[PDB]
Amino acid sequence: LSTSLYKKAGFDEYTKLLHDGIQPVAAIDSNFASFTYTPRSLPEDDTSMAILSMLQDMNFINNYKIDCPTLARFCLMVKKGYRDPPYHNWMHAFSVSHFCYLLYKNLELTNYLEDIEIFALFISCMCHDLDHRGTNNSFQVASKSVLAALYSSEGSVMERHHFAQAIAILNTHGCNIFDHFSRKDYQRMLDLMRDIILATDLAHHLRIFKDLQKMAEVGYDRNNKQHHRLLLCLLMTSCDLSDQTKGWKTTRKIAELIYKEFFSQGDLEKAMGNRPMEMMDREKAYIPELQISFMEHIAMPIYKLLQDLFPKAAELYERVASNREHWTKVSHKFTIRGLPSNNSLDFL
Amino acid sequence: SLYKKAGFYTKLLHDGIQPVAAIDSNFASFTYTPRSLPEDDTSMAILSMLQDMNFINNYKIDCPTLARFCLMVKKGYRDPPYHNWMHAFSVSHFCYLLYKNLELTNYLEDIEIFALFISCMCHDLDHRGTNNSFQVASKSVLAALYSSEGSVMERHHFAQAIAILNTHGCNIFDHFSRKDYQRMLDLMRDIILATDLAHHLRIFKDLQKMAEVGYDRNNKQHHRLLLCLLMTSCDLSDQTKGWKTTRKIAELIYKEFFSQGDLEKAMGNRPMEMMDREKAYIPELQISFMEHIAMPIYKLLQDLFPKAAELYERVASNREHWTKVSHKFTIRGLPSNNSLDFL
Ligand SMILES: C[C@@H](c1ccc(C(F)(F)F)cc1)n1nc(CO)c2c(=O)[nH]c(=O)[nH]c21
Ligand SMILES: C[C@@H](c1ccc(C(F)(F)F)cc1)n1nc(CO)c2c(=O)[nH]c(=O)[nH]c21
Ligand SMILES: [Mg+2]
Ligand SMILES: [Mg+2]
Ligand SMILES: [Zn+2]
Ligand SMILES: [Zn+2]
Repeated sequence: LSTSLYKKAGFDEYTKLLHDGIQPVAAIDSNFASFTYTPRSLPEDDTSMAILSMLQDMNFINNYKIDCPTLARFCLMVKKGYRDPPYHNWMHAFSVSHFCYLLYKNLELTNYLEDIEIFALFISCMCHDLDHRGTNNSFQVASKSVLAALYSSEGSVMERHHFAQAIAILNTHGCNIFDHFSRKDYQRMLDLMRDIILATDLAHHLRIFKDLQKMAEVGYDRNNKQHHRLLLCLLMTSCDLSDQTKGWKTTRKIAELIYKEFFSQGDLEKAMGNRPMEMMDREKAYIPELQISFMEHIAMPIYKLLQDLFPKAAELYERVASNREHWTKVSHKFTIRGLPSNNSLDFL
Repeated sequence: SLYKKAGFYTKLLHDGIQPVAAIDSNFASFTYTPRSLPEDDTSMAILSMLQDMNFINNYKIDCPTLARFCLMVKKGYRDPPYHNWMHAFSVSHFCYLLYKNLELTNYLEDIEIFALFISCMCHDLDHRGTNNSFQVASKSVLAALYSSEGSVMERHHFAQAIAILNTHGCNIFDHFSRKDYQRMLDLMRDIILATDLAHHLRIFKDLQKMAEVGYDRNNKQHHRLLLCLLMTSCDLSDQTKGWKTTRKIAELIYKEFFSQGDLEKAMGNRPMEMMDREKAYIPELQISFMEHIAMPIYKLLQDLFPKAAELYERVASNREHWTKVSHKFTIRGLPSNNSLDFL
């Protein structure tokens, strides 16, 4: 059960981060603003600077007169706010935030959303899985956790906690990046962060799914407030599952990370005398079939809606579909349940 | 189903703050019926209650701003039979009664009691005389804005309260520190959202556990749960009054509910039985509502506060009165004149 222990580095580098100023994105990588960039390739120590670089390149620092030392401290607090499970760690939040930046650069989001909405989307991406324990919402309820005691009646247990952790960082002395905003705009930011983070609960996505389809059918209306809110939910889910839009090496490695995390939850449930979900049981789970189901029923419909709303997003949908075909190829040359004994899918 | 908004002061500035005994010698008693106060005297009574609980002095509230805030809240209610200003006023009066009769200061922080009172005033702002299910069914702008997150009307009531605070010269918390201003908004959000019966149903077991284990003032969750319980006890406080009050409030509630059912039928949808004047049997519905909803809230209050026993006994007595009078109420819906005086 030791593989279920995921530590926090601190409790709920700064001058060093701003010593040479904020780096222009092209200096980080000429491919930084491309859908072919793999943000998980960036060294972890360079991710805080890349966050500042993206906020600078999207002109949020200048447009909102964000204090750079406060932003640097906020970025470091958010990074330190993640534990170290195989998948739900800072590198996942960083990669999700990078995808938000890619949508801004490639889909020209400023023609669909308000500046404040795009800013909130990016901050929400950074914060959206804060303090994740490597377990799902059902586990919180089963383990009778403090998080389930605080939030289980309302659903979205972990997501309500991620939002609460994001707010606690803003409330930390020297970390409130938007404390200069008007009362109306500060409230708008908090409401946006709450809605966007809560949109990462798959149960929420499934409830609003028919409304997202209706919006894609009738066409996006930039004057429709509900369309802005539905679009932010869609974009957030697309950032959260963006590893599926990268190359085969990325989808293969992320299956390794997802199933190492899920199987550790399954082992922990068995230790507690409970029968875990099939996808979390290393003795029952058949990864290629589970991956094909996730891709066909959860990921591909999100990128299909994205393509329906933004023709320039067609390449993302095509890549997700291509990765699904690669998993179908794998299913005719993968004869094991769970992960291999060495916990590696490198042989694929 | 048409209920209007009156819009989009000197009398209050001159004599808005009165000693509560001058309003009525029984003003601070559980046997006072706040609906007996003339509507034109309610804003003065709100200021008088805030003065009597010493919030005006303790929080350095600007009295002209407070008078403007009270007037804005009063104009913020429409005129359906039940969900109007007199309901908000009577709910606010009950909060004042809990402060005066129970030892609230021994359970909650002054800021939380203050937020409870202001939330009582605002908790049904701009109510349309329809429930949350109706907002979704009618595909309203409120449902478009809030249905995906839950508690459509309650999120709207809180948004309306915030809009009043943001109105020129009505911000009663203007001088508060940034941290305290935010605490007030968070408390108002949590307390107003606690008025959705769906929320109460979801947290009942946790309220049932806090009372079983015993109230812990050092437990932040116990403060949150207690505020939810207190807010629902204020919302249903008409049930703690005399039989005449319970009977009149049934006339108001069902005239409003039946108007929603008539509207649903006009839209080609079948309303729930309780909103259908052709199906609803008021005594049976009220006995069920008192057994499942009202009585357990006051029983929890009695378990946490011994002085609250009379509240539960009155609710139980009113439920027994519905059973005894059911033999004389031989019809579904309401009589042609919408009155229950015949009982
Ligand atoms: C954590 C989960 C997940 C998060 C978030 C949402 C949404 F859409 F609701 F935001 C859905 C699902 N998740 N993330 C991945 C990474 O590709 C995978 C995966 O490969 N297989 C899964 O069974 N679940 C996965
Ligand atoms: C509006 C509704 C109601 C509001 C609020 C809450 C709570 F508890 F959640 F706050 C519960 C229920 N309500 N109010 C009354 C008046 O005493 C009655 C009634 O007598 N019969 C009903 O069926 N519903 C009634
Ligand atoms: Mg998450
Ligand atoms: Mg209400
Ligand atoms: Zn995530
Ligand atoms: Zn009410």
